[PDB]
Amino acid sequence: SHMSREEIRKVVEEYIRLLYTDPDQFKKAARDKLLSPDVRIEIGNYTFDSRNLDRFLDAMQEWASRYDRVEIRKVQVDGNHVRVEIELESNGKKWTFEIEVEVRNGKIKRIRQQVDPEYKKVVQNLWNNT
Repeated sequence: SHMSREEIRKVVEEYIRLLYTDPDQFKKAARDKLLSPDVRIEIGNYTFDSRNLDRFLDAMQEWASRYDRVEIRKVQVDGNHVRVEIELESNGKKWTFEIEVEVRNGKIKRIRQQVDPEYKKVVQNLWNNT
């Protein structure tokens, strides 16, 4: 049973809400409900997995306060392959967080994000420090 665009949007919105309102629940839910034990998160050339998740999810909790507005701009489903684009804004600056996801057993098994050239050092530091 795969999910519709609307069902995916509802899940994404709830996790965003948790990130802002109860970040400790965000982290517990992300690791217990949302992400598969074997999850692989491929951010550019850098792979994050369960070994990284405690510190990776903490980093998301802190990064979230950087933005004034967060909105889902695109959800596209194709069987168990999902694409989500989220727009993040702060004072006229706009970032686009775009991810491709594979779902197994109702959980995320793979996440893939591309990274532009000026963000590689950020991701490398995260990989060496989660």
